[PDB]
Amino acid sequence: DTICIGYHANNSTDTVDTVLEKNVTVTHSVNLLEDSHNGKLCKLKGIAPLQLGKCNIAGWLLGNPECDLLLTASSWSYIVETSNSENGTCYPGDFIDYEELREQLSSVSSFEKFEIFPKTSSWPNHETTKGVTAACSYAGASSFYRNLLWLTKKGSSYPKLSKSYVNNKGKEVLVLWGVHHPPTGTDQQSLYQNADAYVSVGSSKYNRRFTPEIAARPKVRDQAGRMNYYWTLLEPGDTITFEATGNLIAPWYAFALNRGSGSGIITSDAPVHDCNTKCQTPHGAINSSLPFQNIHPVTIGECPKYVRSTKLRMATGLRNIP
Amino acid sequence: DTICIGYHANNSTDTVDTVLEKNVTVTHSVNLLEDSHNGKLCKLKGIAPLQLGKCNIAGWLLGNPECDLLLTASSWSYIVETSNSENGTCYPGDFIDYEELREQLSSVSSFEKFEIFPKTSSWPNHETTKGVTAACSYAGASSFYRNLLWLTKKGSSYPKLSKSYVNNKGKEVLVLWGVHHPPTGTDQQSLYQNADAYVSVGSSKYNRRFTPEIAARPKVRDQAGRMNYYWTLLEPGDTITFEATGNLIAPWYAFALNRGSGSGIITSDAPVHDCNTKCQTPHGAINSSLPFQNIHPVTIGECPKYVRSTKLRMATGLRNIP
Amino acid sequence: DTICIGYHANNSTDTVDTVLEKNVTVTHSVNLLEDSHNGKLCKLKGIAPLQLGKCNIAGWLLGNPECDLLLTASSWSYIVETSNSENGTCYPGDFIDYEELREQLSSVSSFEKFEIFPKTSSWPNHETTKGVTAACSYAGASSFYRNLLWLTKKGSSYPKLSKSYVNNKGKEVLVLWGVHHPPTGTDQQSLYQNADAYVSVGSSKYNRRFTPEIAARPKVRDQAGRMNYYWTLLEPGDTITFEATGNLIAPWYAFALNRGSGSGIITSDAPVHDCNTKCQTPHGAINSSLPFQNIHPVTIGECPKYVRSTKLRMATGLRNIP
Amino acid sequence: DGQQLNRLLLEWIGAWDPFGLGKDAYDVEAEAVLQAVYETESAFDLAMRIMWIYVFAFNRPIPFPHAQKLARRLLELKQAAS
Amino acid sequence: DGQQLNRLLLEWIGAWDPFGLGKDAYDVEAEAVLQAVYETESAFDLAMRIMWIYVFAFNRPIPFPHAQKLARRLLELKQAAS
Amino acid sequence: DGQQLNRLLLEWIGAWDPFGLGKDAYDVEAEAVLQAVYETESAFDLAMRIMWIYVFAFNRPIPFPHAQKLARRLLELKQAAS
Amino acid sequence: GLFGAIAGFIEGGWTGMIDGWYGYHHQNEQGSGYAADQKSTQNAIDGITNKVNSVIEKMNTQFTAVGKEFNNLERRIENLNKKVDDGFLDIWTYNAELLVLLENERTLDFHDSNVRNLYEKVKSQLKNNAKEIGNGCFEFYHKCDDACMESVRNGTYDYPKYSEESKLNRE
Amino acid sequence: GLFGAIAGFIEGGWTGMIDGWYGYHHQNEQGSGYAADQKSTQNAIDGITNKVNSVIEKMNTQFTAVGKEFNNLERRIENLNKKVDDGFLDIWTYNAELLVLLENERTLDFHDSNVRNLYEKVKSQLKNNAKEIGNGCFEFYHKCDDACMESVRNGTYDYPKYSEESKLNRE
Amino acid sequence: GLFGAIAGFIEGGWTGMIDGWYGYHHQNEQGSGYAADQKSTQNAIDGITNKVNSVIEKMNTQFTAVGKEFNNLERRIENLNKKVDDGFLDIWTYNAELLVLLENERTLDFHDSNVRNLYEKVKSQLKNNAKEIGNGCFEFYHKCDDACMESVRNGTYDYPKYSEESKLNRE
Ligand SMILES: *[C@@H]1O[C@H](CO)[C@@H](O[C@@H]2O[C@H](CO)[C@@H](O[C@@H]3O[C@H](CO)[C@@H](O)[C@H](O[C@H]4O[C@H](CO)[C@@H](O)[C@H](O)[C@@H]4O)[C@@H]3O)[C@H](O)[C@H]2NC(C)=O)[C@H](O)[C@H]1NC(C)=O
Ligand SMILES: *[C@@H]1O[C@H](CO)[C@@H](O[C@@H]2O[C@H](CO)[C@@H](O[C@@H]3O[C@H](CO)[C@@H](O)[C@H](O[C@H]4O[C@H](CO)[C@@H](O)[C@H](O)[C@@H]4O)[C@@H]3O)[C@H](O)[C@H]2NC(C)=O)[C@H](O)[C@H]1NC(C)=O
Ligand SMILES: *[C@@H]1O[C@H](CO)[C@@H](O[C@@H]2O[C@H](CO)[C@@H](O[C@@H]3O[C@H](CO)[C@@H](O)[C@H](O[C@H]4O[C@H](CO)[C@@H](O)[C@H](O)[C@@H]4O)[C@@H]3O)[C@H](O)[C@H]2NC(C)=O)[C@H](O)[C@H]1NC(C)=O
Ligand SMILES: *[C@@H]1O[C@H](CO)[C@@H](O)[C@H](O)[C@H]1NC(C)=O
Ligand SMILES: *[C@@H]1O[C@H](CO)[C@@H](O)[C@H](O)[C@H]1NC(C)=O
Ligand SMILES: *[C@@H]1O[C@H](CO)[C@@H](O)[C@H](O)[C@H]1NC(C)=O
Repeated sequence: DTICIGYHANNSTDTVDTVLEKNVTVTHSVNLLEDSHNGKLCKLKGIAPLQLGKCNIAGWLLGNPECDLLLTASSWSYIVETSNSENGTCYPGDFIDYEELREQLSSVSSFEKFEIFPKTSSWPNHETTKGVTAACSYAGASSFYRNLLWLTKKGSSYPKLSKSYVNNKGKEVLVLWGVHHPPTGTDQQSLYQNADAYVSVGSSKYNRRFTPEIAARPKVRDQAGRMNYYWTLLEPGDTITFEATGNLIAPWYAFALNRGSGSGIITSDAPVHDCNTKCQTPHGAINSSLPFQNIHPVTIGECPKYVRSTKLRMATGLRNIP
Repeated sequence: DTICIGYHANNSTDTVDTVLEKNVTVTHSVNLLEDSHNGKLCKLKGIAPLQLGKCNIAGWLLGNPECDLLLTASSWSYIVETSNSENGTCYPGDFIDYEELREQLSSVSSFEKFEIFPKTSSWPNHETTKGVTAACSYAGASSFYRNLLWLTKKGSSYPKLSKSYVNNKGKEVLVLWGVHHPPTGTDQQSLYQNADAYVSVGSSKYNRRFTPEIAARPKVRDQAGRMNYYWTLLEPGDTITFEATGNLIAPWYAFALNRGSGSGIITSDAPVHDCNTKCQTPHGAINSSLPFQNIHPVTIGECPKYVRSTKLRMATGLRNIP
Repeated sequence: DTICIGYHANNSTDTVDTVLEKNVTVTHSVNLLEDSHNGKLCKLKGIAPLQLGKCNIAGWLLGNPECDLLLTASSWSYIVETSNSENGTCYPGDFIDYEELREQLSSVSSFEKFEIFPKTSSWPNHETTKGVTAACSYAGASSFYRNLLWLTKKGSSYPKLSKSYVNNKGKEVLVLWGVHHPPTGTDQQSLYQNADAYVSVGSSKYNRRFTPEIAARPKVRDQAGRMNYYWTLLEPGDTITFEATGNLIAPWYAFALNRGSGSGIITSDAPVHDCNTKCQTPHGAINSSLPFQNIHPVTIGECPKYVRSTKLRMATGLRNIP
Repeated sequence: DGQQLNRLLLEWIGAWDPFGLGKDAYDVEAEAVLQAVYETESAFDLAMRIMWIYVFAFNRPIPFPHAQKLARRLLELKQAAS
Repeated sequence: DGQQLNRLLLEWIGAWDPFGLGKDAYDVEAEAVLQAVYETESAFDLAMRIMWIYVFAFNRPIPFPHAQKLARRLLELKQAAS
Repeated sequence: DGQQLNRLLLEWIGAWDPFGLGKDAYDVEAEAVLQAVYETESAFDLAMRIMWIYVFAFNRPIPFPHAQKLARRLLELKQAAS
Repeated sequence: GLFGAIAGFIEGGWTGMIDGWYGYHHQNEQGSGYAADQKSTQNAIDGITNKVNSVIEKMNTQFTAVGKEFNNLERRIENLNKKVDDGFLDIWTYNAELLVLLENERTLDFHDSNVRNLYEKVKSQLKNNAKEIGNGCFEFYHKCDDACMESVRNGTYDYPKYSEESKLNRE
Repeated sequence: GLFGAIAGFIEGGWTGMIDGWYGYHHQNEQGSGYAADQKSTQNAIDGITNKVNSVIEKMNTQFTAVGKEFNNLERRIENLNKKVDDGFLDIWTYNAELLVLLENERTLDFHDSNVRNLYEKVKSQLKNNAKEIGNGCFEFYHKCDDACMESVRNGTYDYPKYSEESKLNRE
Repeated sequence: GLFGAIAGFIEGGWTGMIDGWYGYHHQNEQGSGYAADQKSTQNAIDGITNKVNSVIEKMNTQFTAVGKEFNNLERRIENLNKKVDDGFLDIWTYNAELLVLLENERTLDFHDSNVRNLYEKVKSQLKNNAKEIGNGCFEFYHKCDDACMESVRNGTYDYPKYSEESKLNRE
């Protein structure tokens, strides 16, 4: 009679690497590396992302006429730019501190747009209707940004304007405006009458004065002129004051911002779909409890640690020897 | 007769974690994680810290009248701001490159303040005594910064001034000054007479020209005007030259800086006490030779590595089995 | 009769450290830490480095007259500054965004210099020959940068100039220019005639307007005046337009840039030699397949990981017991 | 059929409730256990899958024998309907 | 009493001077050893505390038997006054 | 002499070609093997050097016995000329 | 490999023993069969699960991390940013691949240890009442029916009882 | 647990042996008592102290590290800064908690090893002059007074001397 | 030290055995000599090479990394940069010095294990056909010429053949 000691083996083909040998077959193991995704863009916390499409952040917030789909947008879980987000500033010029603005936005989860200076009642002494350009066509007509108002001379005069806004929305307000720089002195006169015009803007934190830089530059979208775009976050209770004797592209709509965490801007050409996920990447969503992923370093939500590895399988059972 | 092999056990209750099991009782162990502090702010190298109290760095260096306790300060081991360090610039305006200045200061261990341009003898053609404001009251009277001198028109004229300083102190000198921007043209005239005034400042490294930006802004501390504050580090042997036809708030006292390492600015509401330590954090000092601490990531001196852990006990003895 | 089991020993003196004991003698081991270098600066991919010698990057690109050896330079594997690279801007002033420019250059492996605005034919209405200074002497004569052209008044007039360049080189072009700031109004008149002069420069991306800041500053290299230097990368197909009524130091030569990776600027006083290496550091080259090195944290090419260690020897054989 | 067997197996997995979270807190983990069930006939392999499933989701080790008990009921039930 | 016993035990700990630093270089470590002394009666536990005390402070391993010798003198002395 | 012995030993090392890279791809590693050859008389020590030489250069483990075969030829040859 | 048992003196596993990691094969007059050791297996599993949880829980699930944008004059900060990202990534990749490698060695060795200790557990219980073949097998010098077997698995085998009987047959 | 000795074939420790980590319990006609093995203990300690010093000394005491401030237009650099700080912290926390965990396993196993080697050290010295009970105990087949005991602890026990005497009693 | 063999029950190495890491010393009537065990050695080497490759290949050769320059108003970013560099360096230095330390322990223990397993490999083959001296030596109870030796090294030693012959001499 006899008794023997022994250990389990099975038909398992799982292999793992160890420090002394590679490609070792074991009886059980666990994969620690998620390497699969669903190729779509999904909701998070059940909120759909904002797909900007052909517009970019600048084009969105100014209301480039090419961006009318975005006019109704108010909450999103994150923001998606694509390879074709080319509609931004349609009138050529610099958008000042643009990268910082995007950063601010990476932590805004929703907002309420509102009419800061109603076109019809705020500007009784200035022209509000000739401020369109072939540079911002829409339906083949000269048109303009939906969130800004281009003021020009009435008859043959541009009197000094002074307009202030007090923030009673209970949260930060994003205010955008522009400063126009005609290419010639005679053009300056045609639009604003005054050669020595300036724009001054002030609140508790922002305080800047701008003057027109008139000069010939190469034409961009047919325009030898330029327009600069500026923005500020008006703190609760704060006031913003605009003063100008010309060249001001005044705010029309502004944005009361709701802050969140875990929001962000991603760039992806993957289709948005109605699925829901806890972790989103630019290639597609991940539905995983694995500690690691090698899908993408950019993630929104709660995700596995990104690593370059192609394989992380930890043996749990023993060397498999049938 | 018999002989047995065995191992020590005792009444030790110390437990440690291992990779195969948690809460294992062992016969001896060492804690590697300091998690206790003395709740006070102490000296380092026997030098007491500088407690700024209600002032902040800006308020200190300009000599906000609310900061007179700091007037006598010259060496410190580190600098302490509190939750109430609100006395900074009492005349509203921007302090230019303020965060950088704080960074410079984080490596200054001591200084000698001195009278760069003596009020009584440097400015024979200008008014030095009307440059006070209700914005910087002190004892209910209009007053002003102790380290700056507000020059104004004498009778009805502000002649062009030109004043230079040569650095013979053998070390870097911190020079501060301001540029004033009245809210109206008529106010400009009242103070400085000249509508077209400017301020120009130059040394080997710094070179800037400023002109007044006159405009209405919301009132801050009763003031619709603004004042900008500037600073520079004047290198050894270098000269600084001020030129102005108005609007200059001239240096009065400046600072010859002694550099050290291991200094810093911390923010803490913990009481300063007369104890001495090798390692200071914003919660209190640590007197430890342990390699780790979980007390605070901000430290001055020589400290254990901060980690988020609540427990790091390394077994030294064996599994305890009585 | 008898049979015994045993293990190898030899006369090896190699020691290694283990976690339980130090200085353990083993029968075989491998060093993982390269700690030796050849003390010379070498070629990479067979391309010699650019040794700037007494000039620095600024001095090189402007063509400080002290830098004529560099005039013929066109490709390099990396760039070497020494402890004596002091010849930069010989006319005192600020080189704007200089650190960024160096960064751009850290990824340029070669270039073709060319005559953007030929001195002899581009400027028929302006003086090109009186623009020399004792501040940039060369052979004891007033001289000037080789890559820039100092324009001045012809007879007693400086008419408005307007000059544009279109980029047809198929790659980025580095364009440099300057803006001059005389110390006095009368000096301004002597050189440029016009008191109210300006310089305006524009392309698709760069757009700036400069005006002269006339004021007395301490003399530097005999000069109370100042000159500012500017640069831009003109993208393919883009145009750059200069306009001025004075004070412009115009581009003469510019650089079509060839990008590479793995290039860089190092500072070293080690002699350049004709050897070839795969890994270069500021102390000397490393010819190694070891994973680590403790020679220097700055490296060009493919290098071992820098670590502070003095010893990393991994035992391979066993404890040596003869 | 599976439609009914699937609904029951899922109800049970939730009801197991190893962490006192309520039957509805384990819906994700339950599907993973169901899936794993159709992939084997050995109570031991399955007992191993479950414990792993729940350790990733919850960072908490389930007693082996407790897990082992659940697996036995499920494979008995799989065979009982098949 | 402790006042006198405390002063002597401290003088000695400094005098032990394992690293040739002078008796006054070990004042911090000496208090830690004194404290540890009143916490035990086993020479072995105490020998272990000391070595640890000195390893953290100085990053240097004291020979076990050398440490063990110091502990024996101190516990003999603690009992001798108590 | 070495001049001729050096050229031959080097030709061979390249020809060994453990990774199918051509004889000329191993010039650096071959010198390292040549150097190592003049430093020992034990085939085993040398077999160890080679394998290490090639593992650093190529991140690939050479079969021990294959390496061991090369070393035997080289030490036989070193002695044969000396 | 460290303890000489798995793929050592016990050359192979039992594709046939499906209820546990370690166990017994018994042959007497009354019949054969396979039996896993719950205690050995139960201990190994609590152990391995804990090894794995410690590894997973130490890993911060990664919360939102997205790119930053920089303008064409922010090339230095842009590179600093990239240096940060890549450096942390070299590290997490390195610790992770290396950790798994090292831990896999330890896990497998852990199993070798469990088996060996089980063999020697049995060996010390039986003593001279059996001989060691040397392949994880013991031959009895007495009849050991299924009742006797059970005592052996669950640890309570009685040596004195059979020491006499076994002493006769053996010599 | 790896070597089967601590909490294995020697089921329990001796709350009674206070002068060392490993040792002996002896019973003869002349009296009992407990005795620690200095060499075994001395070796284990130099070992563990070194394990601990290597861990501590590798740790740069942290010299001054304080926050930076950034303005409301330096939000990107501000976040870059925070990303740096937290990332290094995830890492130092992770290496540290994990290192201690792994090292604790090794330390305890180190002790198991020391004990086992001590048992088998004694076992190989005595041989057939005693039998193994199987619980860290040996029974002598001859009278071993306290003099004999000492030889055993300090390694110099003489087998031939008692091999005859022991041979008679045993059979 | 863990397995008790190297610098343990086999007190010393053989400066004389130059063809391998582990092996045999044999003495019979027909002559002595030293013989390395290729299989034991071959296995240890593939193992150690792999341990070393995994360590090296995990290490990104360092591609171009050069300093950045910052102006006298970029002191914060300058310090951020330096904080990044030094932090990664503390880490790579720390992992590296510590990794080698830990791995060296494991490598040496690996060798101890290989030797012990070799001893016990032989021990289980011979059984009572020889006695254990206790110093890595076995004494035969029968004549074992060089032919017999070879069978032992390469694993095929025949016990039954000599079991009778050995049984007579031994008793
Ligand atoms: C929204 O984004 C879309 C693209 O994503 C953008 O559409 C583009 O409009 C521009 C601007 O007019 C088009 O550019 C022109 O293309 C034609 C033919 O291809 C050229 O002839 C034009 O250049 C001529 O004139 C230039 C100026 O003087 C000269 O420099 C040049 O040499 C030529 O003479 C000009 O390049 C562009 O083709 C479209 N693209 C598409 C695909 O529609 C649209 O403008 C954006 N809308 C807004 C309002 O933001
Ligand atoms: C040193 O710091 C202290 C605080 O730490 C600071 O004390 C503050 O002084 C200010 C400035 O005058 C006080 O603010 C006022 O509070 C009263 C009543 O609470 C308000 O009526 C005032 O606002 C009126 O006027 C404003 C301007 O037109 C209007 O906008 C507003 O709607 C009101 O009509 C004003 O807010 C503040 O209360 C104190 N705080 C304390 C606790 O003392 C002191 O000024 C600093 N000193 C210096 C010189 O740096
Ligand atoms: C190329 O780089 C070299 C150095 O690497 C540089 O050479 C330097 O030229 C300067 C500028 O003229 C020299 O500086 C002078 O030195 C003399 C005597 O040492 C001083 O008298 C001069 O200062 C006087 O005038 C100053 C201005 O008013 C006063 O402030 C001062 O107090 C004195 O009165 C002045 O400092 C310098 O010595 C040399 N160095 C060497 C070693 O050659 C050269 O200029 C660079 N060339 C170019 C064109 O880039
Ligand atoms: C692992 O070995 C298997 C066969 O057992 C083979 O299919 C596979 O390609 C091997 N992998 C590597 C990379 O060695
Ligand atoms: C460790 O077990 C002890 C009792 O032995 C208990 O007091 C303590 O709460 C346990 N800790 C944990 C978190 O398991
Ligand atoms: C290692 O010991 C050797 C002598 O065996 C000695 O030369 C060397 O200095 C020792 N190193 C250290 C730092 O202990």
